[PDB]
Amino acid sequence: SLQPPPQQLIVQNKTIDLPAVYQLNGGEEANPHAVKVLKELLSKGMLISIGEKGDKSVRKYSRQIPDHKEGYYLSVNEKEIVLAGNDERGTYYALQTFAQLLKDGKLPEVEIKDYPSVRYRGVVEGFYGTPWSHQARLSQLKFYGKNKMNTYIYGPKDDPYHSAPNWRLPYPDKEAAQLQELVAVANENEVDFVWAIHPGQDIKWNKEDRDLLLAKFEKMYQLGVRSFAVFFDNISGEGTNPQKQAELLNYIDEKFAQVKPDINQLVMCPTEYNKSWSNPNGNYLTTLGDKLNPSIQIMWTGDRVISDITRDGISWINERIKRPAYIWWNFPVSDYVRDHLLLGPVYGNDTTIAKEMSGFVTNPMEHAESSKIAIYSVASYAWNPAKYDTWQTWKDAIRTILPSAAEELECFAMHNSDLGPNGHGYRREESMDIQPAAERFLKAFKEGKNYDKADFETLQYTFERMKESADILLMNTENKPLIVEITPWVHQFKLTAEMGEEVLKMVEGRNESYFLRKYNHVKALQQQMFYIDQTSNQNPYQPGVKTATRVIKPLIDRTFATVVKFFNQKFNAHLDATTDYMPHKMLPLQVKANRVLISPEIELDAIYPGENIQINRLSAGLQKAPVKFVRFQFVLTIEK
Amino acid sequence: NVSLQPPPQQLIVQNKTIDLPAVYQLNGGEEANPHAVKVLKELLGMLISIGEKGDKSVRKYSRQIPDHKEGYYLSVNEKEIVLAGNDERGTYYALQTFAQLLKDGKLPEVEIKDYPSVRYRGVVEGFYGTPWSHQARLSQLKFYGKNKMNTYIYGPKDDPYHSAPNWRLPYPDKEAAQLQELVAVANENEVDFVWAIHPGQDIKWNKEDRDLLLAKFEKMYQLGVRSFAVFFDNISGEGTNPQKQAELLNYIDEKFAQVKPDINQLVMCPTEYNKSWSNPNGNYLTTLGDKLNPSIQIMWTGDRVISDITRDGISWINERIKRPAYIWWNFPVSDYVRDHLLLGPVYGNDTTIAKEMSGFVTNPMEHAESSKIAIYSVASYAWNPAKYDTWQTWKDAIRTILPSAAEELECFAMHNSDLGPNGHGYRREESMDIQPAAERFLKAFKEGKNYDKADFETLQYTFERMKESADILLMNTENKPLIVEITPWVHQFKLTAEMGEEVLKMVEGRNESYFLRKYNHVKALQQQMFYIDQTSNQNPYQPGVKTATRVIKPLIDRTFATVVKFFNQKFNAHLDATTDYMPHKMLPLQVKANRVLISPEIELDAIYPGENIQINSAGLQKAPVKFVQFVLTIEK
Ligand SMILES: CC1=N[C@H]2[C@@H](O1)O[C@](F)(CO)[C@@H](O)[C@@H]2O
Ligand SMILES: CC1=N[C@H]2[C@@H](O1)O[C@](F)(CO)[C@@H](O)[C@@H]2O
Ligand SMILES: [Ca+2]
Ligand SMILES: [Ca+2]
Ligand code: NA
Ligand code: NA
Repeated sequence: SLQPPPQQLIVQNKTIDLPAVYQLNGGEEANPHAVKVLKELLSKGMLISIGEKGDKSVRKYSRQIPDHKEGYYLSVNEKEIVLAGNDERGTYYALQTFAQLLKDGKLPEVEIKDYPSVRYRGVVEGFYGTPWSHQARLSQLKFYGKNKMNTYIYGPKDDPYHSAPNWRLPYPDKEAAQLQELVAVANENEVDFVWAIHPGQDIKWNKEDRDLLLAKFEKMYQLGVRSFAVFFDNISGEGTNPQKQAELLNYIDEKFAQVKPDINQLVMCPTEYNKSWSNPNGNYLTTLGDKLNPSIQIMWTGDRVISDITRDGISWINERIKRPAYIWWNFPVSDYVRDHLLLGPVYGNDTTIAKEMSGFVTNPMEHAESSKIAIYSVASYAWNPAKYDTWQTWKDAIRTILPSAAEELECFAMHNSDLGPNGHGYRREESMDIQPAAERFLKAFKEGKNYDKADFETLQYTFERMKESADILLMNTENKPLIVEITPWVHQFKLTAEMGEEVLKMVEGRNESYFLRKYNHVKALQQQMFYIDQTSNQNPYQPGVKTATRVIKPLIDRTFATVVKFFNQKFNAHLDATTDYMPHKMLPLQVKANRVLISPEIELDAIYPGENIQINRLSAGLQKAPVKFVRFQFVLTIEK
Repeated sequence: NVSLQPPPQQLIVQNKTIDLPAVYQLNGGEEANPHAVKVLKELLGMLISIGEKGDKSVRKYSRQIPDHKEGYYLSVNEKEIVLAGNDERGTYYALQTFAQLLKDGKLPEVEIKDYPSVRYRGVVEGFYGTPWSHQARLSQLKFYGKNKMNTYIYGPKDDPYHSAPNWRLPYPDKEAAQLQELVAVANENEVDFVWAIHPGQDIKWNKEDRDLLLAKFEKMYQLGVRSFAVFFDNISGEGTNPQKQAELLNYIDEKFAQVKPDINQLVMCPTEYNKSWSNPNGNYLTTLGDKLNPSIQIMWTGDRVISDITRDGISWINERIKRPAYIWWNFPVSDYVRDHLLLGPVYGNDTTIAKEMSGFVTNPMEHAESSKIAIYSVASYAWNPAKYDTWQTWKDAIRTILPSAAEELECFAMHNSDLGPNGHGYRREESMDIQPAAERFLKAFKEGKNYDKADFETLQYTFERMKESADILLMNTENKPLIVEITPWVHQFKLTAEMGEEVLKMVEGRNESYFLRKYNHVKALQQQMFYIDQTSNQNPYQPGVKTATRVIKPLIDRTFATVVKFFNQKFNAHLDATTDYMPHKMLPLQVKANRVLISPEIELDAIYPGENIQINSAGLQKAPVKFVQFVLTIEK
């Protein structure tokens, strides 16, 4: 099992032992990064040959080495091992494949000829929210090397030295030193560190700003950076002028990229960066495609801000930019649904269009470890799209990331995949396995027919498995940083499962007293879920923690409200059928941070000092006046 | 169909009820104890007569009023309501009883003659650890009033203005204003605020220290304090001299208590304060008995530091001190088992010995609201010991403290009662309901015999109820302070119940794969419990959080170990059967704060700077350490 799967693989069905005595051939001339991996894997003998084509070590294998950048030939048989790159990166990649072949001190007899289908592959740290930590970025870069991703584009929107206004200023010493270590680690792992700049919100089209931009790039070059990007995404005003962006990019190309001895990628992200944002008959994209120097890459997110790449979609862009688009794929980025983790499989992208793209990069979540699921899958897709297997690669990623609890992580991920409704209109599948038992159960229950015991048991099994998975994940110490990222969702996922269990016990409801016990327990679990949703992940945009939102929570919520109705009809009672706990009383009320709002007479659960009120455009300042009751969008802000 | 706590000495009911009056004439309002009138006026033509023996208002009932301090006569019929105390406190107690009779604007037709069997009843806040907050104390004093406790002895061991060396120093302004408020609220609820001082560890038997002590009592008098105590418990050296203690207390009596216009209680706690800590062949207790002025109370905790009061036990002390002991009952105090909550019923004290005690106070937990279970029960016991009903009063206390979730709190409380092993040798029953089903299930299961299905189901129902109770208590907003206190134990108790369920699924078992899932879930739940035990309640003495320790956890653990053993035999496997999570490898290792020890080679889960090693010492100068009583201290 190899990720990414190689272009060609012949397995012979013999085992070889990794040699106890071995003779290394080419160690002094091969890529030192590759040699390093080899010597770490190891400990007159069997010949091992390592090198790039043209090296004496492997020259005789020239006809086996694919004539492709980053290509390699790998061979293991009873007499020798060959590890031969088309180029230095190819040799390194041969080693990353070799490392996966190796199991319990043993190797299969194999022959591999391999190379990437897409030239640039990797990650753009390009989101809004808390930028990745230094430690997370160091862990990312080694993960990229392992999965043959050759590109990391550094551009966190909330880094003030990447965007406005402090893009003009050189990083302070501490950050500068850390960026320098990132570049060293990137180089060692055969990843191009691409430093991007995002200057467009306040850029002036004059000599001063032009010189300041170049001076900043020069400071980055001194730190070791050899690839560069200028991003004009999500800005307004003069900085959106395509003639001027092209001129600036061409000036960078001619005065910097064609002036330093060793600059690699020069990349730009347009302002009209997906089809829906492209002004019809407006010539923004035709100006870039026509004026931009042919070596400069142009990024593109597809037909929408968030979209999967189609053949019709990529033909539409390429005809305009006159070159193959450099894909900026907006998944698993969650910076517009920050209360959701997006841990499902990578899918939706046409697997036959590798020739139509210059690069394919993924914009990930602010949760770095959790993003490795999709990242590993994108690595797989971009290297060998023709053999890309969505579900197997998802499972492979999970087993790679958390071998000691892969099935528990699979369980958690399967039910934390969808985005919920959103302004981008982008959705993913979730909980599809149990979705037929769910829909069957609910249809039968609601209308008045008997449900199938099997479906009920299926639901029971799932909640049971959810609780097992949550508790095992919380205490897993194999990848602590991943567990730190996901813990709030994990707690919420567990409460979801327990709630499911108690609602199911209500459905059976042996008797009146047992029913009420179950009902009160459920009310308490709803309160607990509210508490997590108000105290975890309290960001300004989508605060809180949602989980299992597509199929499971709605099923539990609907079953609860239905069985409560049935109890009230039967026992002539008046139990509260509401499913989301709300401390305040009044369309449902909502609490977001220090706001209390009616979904587009309120009595708060206490006296708070008020700040202001907004109603639709009406507003009034409250000036800290004590408030418990309010009586007339509809939003109250309070000091909380 | 009336529940009264404490239960009155005498009660006659009629099985007729009368409505509380819309229009009523009040007689005696201006002359009765204002504290009682206020209660009556808040609780609100038909005659209502309120007053003390001697008032014109209660003249008709003078012979019905018991001739006891704090006694009262209370009567309700269709014609009139009578609330007549032998004295001012009595009238107030009449009202506290009246308040409980009142239900939904309705009163039962009743006649009550009542009085306490023990003169002084209440609480000594006399433990080590975090003193009760000011808000907690305000709540307590109000609770004492409702339950006819007339004594609050203030003596937190870790108040530096109470014990050494700063007993000599007057309270700073902030604290003094707080104590002043505590005294006002005490006075309003008919509680004697008794300020104690703990000077004996460094007292000098000279004029300088005697005057500083008297000067401190004078400052407390200016704050409104009118009852006083000197404690000599848990000290060594010259301060343990009984002649000098007696002389000092007598000086306080003669120059201060007998000189002020209105001082009430003067109380001392001896150095020999329980039989085990006394020398039968020494002169200490006989010197106090002979020399101490007869109005001075002497405290006693029983046969041991922690003990219940017996007839033989109190006889032994009374004969030596020449007066009835003022009991200092060491329950529910948990300052020596700080990882446990003690929420069980009050029991074990002889109910026939009221005449042999001048007082009975409870030394509670540092958890003030949680202590109200025992405090309510002590109030009931001390007022009417003849009628003291252990379990009904426990139930009554819980329903009083947490009416919105009484059954849930009962469940939590019944399994959080015992102290576990300790140096004081004091234990309490716990989980007695399910104990026989547990014991049978385990004996059967261990020896390869079939267990009763009913016992298995009893255990399942228990775990299920524990989970309902835990989640409901966590979210309860009726008594937020109680919930704050118990929350870490509530989390640990939920974990316990989940672990039990999963272990029982292992016993049902089904197939290999399902068993393994259950087993892995159990390991995860053990680690979670360890995390709570290492992160919550990290005090220097008994850090962490233990719950359901006497019966429920041992059962879960022993069942886990057994079923793993059988799985290993059946499948030729080597699953780990150990029942507490331990991250360091080695007899169980233990982790307490930054200490790693072998229960009376070690590989830690990481490199740590080492502090020292103790075996039964060598400092480690912060050297990096991963491999090494037997206690390793590290930096954490
Ligand atoms: C090219 C592009 N820039 C924005 C935009 O897409 O949407 C996002 F990708 C998703 O919100 C955002 O993270 C990114 O910074
Ligand atoms: C009279 C007495 N003083 C100590 C002793 O008993 O034990 C305790 F009551 C329990 O350890 C302690 O709280 C108290 O301060
Ligand atoms: Ca070479
Ligand atoms: Ca009077
Ligand atoms: Na103090
Ligand atoms: Na409290």
